[PDB]
Amino acid sequence: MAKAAAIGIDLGTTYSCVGVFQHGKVEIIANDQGNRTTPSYVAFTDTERLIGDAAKNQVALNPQNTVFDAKRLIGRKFGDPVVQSDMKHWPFQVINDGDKPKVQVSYKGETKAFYPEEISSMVLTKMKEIAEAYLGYPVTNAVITVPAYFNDSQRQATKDAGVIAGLNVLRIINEPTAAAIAYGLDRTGKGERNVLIFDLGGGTFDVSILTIDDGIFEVKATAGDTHLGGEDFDNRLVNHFVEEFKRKHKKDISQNKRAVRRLRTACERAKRTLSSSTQASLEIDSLFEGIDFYTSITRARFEELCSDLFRSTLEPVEKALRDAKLDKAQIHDLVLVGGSTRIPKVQKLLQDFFNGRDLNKSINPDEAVAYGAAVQAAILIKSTR
Ligand SMILES: Nc1ncnc2c1nc(Cl)n2[C@@H]1O[C@H](CO)[C@@H](O)[C@H]1O
Repeated sequence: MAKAAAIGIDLGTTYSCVGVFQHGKVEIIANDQGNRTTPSYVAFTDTERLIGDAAKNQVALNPQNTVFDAKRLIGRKFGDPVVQSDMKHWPFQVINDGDKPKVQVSYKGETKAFYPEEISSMVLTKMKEIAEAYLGYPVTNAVITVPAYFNDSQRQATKDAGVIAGLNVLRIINEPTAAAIAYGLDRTGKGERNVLIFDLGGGTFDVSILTIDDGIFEVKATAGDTHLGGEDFDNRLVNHFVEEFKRKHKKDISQNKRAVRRLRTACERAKRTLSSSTQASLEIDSLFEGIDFYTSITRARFEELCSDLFRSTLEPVEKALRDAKLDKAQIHDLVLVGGSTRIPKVQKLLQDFFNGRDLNKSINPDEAVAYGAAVQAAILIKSTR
């Protein structure tokens, strides 16, 4: 029953996703708000601890006690140049506990400090409770995914987050391996198969080249930009609308934190509409000084605004091909991962770079990793009996 059940968890930098393989199919489990993905946010308030959508919804009112990006800190030393560089951009406090970073917050009126694995364990506990509410019984066995470039220290701290959360971690698998499992690319029989995973998320870009030889996976190359994602395209829309507001009303809104945040959430929503429509509308009542902001943007203008950012995604693809020592024609499959790969211009640029080749994109790109993890978790739990 519960002991024969296993879930797959995509523990992402900005969003997390949980799936279960039962009765021959994968089910991506919706949270209590009906969303198939949950923000990787933990808010500490005067009365409670919030996780997910509720934590993300109050980030404006409580920025110092809302933790996110814990995945950027997990398994790292305080002195690491990555940690020191990132700390300058977070509104929450990061402290040094014996060369290990801790996040310091105010919770129920008291100062508390948490290790990144403790923060990630709270997100994992939420994912476990989402699966438990869907199944009707507690599930404890899980497959958790990590980026392919995570070292042994980062993988061990992720397994520890899983232990703190009450999960029996069956295996820590690479995100591009889970994505290739989702598409059944390890079941093509005999012969080495070269797979390229194009992973464009909310805050990170990853390119992975895998070789699948008789079910055995091998990472040939990893390339990317740890500071490129969907939130950069949103900010390009924000800057455009701030300048458009200035041309129509002769008023600068950039300093008004509430006006910029409302504009940012609306731009994110409009960016998603531009993936299936050639135009999107912004309807913001009383944006600044009682002025309504009712405008529209074409997909063409959006593509112009992000043009340099979209084109920059092909340099790590070229870099991963050279590191892997493979030419384009040697890649058998192209897999899309991350919500931002839904952007039509991104798909067109990648397809043209691979000489008009078809892309694997039938599985919701923000769900493909949890999908494959859920498949692996089902196989692993069956072999355990
Ligand atoms: N339809 C979409 N068109 C464009 N971007 C999208 C879309 N859906 C999501 Cl999610 N994202 C973005 O993907 C990230 C999460 O994986 C977020 O940046 C989200 O906006």
